Amino acid sequence: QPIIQFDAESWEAEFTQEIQDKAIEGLESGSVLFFPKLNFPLLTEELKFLDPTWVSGAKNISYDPRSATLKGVEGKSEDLRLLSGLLKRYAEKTAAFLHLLFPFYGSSLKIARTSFRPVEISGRATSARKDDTRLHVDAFPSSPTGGERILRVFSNINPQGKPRSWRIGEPFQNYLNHLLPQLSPPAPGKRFLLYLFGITKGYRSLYDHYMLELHDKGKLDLEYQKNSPQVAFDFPAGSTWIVFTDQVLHAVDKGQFLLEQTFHLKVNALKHPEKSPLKLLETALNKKLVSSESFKL
Ligand SMILES: [Cl-]
Ligand SMILES: [Co+2]
Repeated sequence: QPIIQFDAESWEAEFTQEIQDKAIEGLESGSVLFFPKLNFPLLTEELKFLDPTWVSGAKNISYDPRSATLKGVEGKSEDLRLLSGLLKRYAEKTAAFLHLLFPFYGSSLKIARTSFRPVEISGRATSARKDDTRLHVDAFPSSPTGGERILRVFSNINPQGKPRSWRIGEPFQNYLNHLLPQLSPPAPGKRFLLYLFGITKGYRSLYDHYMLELHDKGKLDLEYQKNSPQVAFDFPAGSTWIVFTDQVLHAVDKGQFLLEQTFHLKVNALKHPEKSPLKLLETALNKKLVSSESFKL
């Protein structure tokens, strides 16, 4: 069940336990949780930001709710204030929503960066590794996770009713298996140099190395990209969806105007830690893949 549909239409309403169970079981099983009627409205003063020209240097404007810092956009103070207010509101509403929906995670949900993506996808072209029209799990070379989960909330806020077209691939375990023969260890000492040189924020654990390998090699495997099991789904304007994007194989084909909020979650906070990419990889390679892993007995 690659996509599980939910009826909630409000960012603040509570959920029954039955729905909460459906959500956490589906999320940890690698399904997309889809809320077709959960729209994120914009203020009239914010409608002018539905314009790709606000991006100045990147493809995404980003906000850190922890430090209240806005990046990727230039402009006058009042416009940066309004744009910060938009992404701050998305951070607050998605954070509240996740705490209503996933009480099992308690305070282990750690907010990370917000993004606003106003560039139309179909006009994109880049290196194969960054080509997000290729199925992948998320792994960022500059930002290792140390095994923590990448949990994202997405909202399509296109004002012309245009959907956001995704493809959703096969289960992580199948992906990992398919690509395993292609995986290779890192060159001795290399990850330490990337850390020493500031190329990576923190140290790239073995887990992060292998997720990058999956990410990259998977994107370069053209036969896999063409022939592997995958479903195409259009997320309508005014909808929201929630995904462990380090686990759900995904790709975007077209669309414009997306709000996205990233959260991090430690593996030990999961209901079924054994379903995590970390544990699956540690089982497949029979080794500990993150060095400061808490030790248990
Ligand atoms: Cl529901
Ligand atoms: Co992605």
